[PDB]
Amino acid sequence: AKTTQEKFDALKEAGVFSGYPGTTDAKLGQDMTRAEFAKVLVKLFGLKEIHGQYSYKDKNYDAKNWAAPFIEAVTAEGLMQGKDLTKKIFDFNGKITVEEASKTLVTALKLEPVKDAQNKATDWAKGYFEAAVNAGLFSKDANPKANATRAQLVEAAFAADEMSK
Ligand SMILES: CO[C@@H]1O[C@@H]2CO[C@](C)(C(=O)O)O[C@H]2[C@H](O)[C@@H]1NC(C)=O
Repeated sequence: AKTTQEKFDALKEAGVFSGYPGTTDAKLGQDMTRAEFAKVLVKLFGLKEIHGQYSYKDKNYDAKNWAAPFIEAVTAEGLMQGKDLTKKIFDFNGKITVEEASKTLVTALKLEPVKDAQNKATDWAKGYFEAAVNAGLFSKDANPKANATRAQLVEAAFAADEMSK
């Protein structure tokens, strides 16, 4: 039975998570941008990086943005679609929330969102969050609307990896 730190060490060794510049501290209580999380998903699920394609209109989303290949992969894969379809905003600097992460992993794992789910999640996410809870990706007392901590993301990613095996 591994601690959150040991799960992190393992995922980092596997190249799925990385740390912070200048320090080996894993900063498990810190948050994560949607950009960095896209990359996590790409490494976690072995997705192919997509260069030279730009499907969003966010400021500074272009060839100079290191995250675009990962964001494009998770979008082609159907894991993430962004926050606004008519304006094509992904919001890559905003932080990944528990309910957002829940959707991505539930989808990757082909678990079915719970229609009729009763919980504190935003409307669009209720079923994804319930499915993620039921599958043990996040604790039931996690706050679906909060920014996910890196600890929570390490636990969720580690559990998801084990379910793909
Ligand atoms: C605010 O709208 C939500 O935005 C969420 C952003 O996070 C993810 C995981 C994403 O697809 O990128 O999920 C999004 C939700 O589907 C939802 N987006 C829309 C367009 O309805």
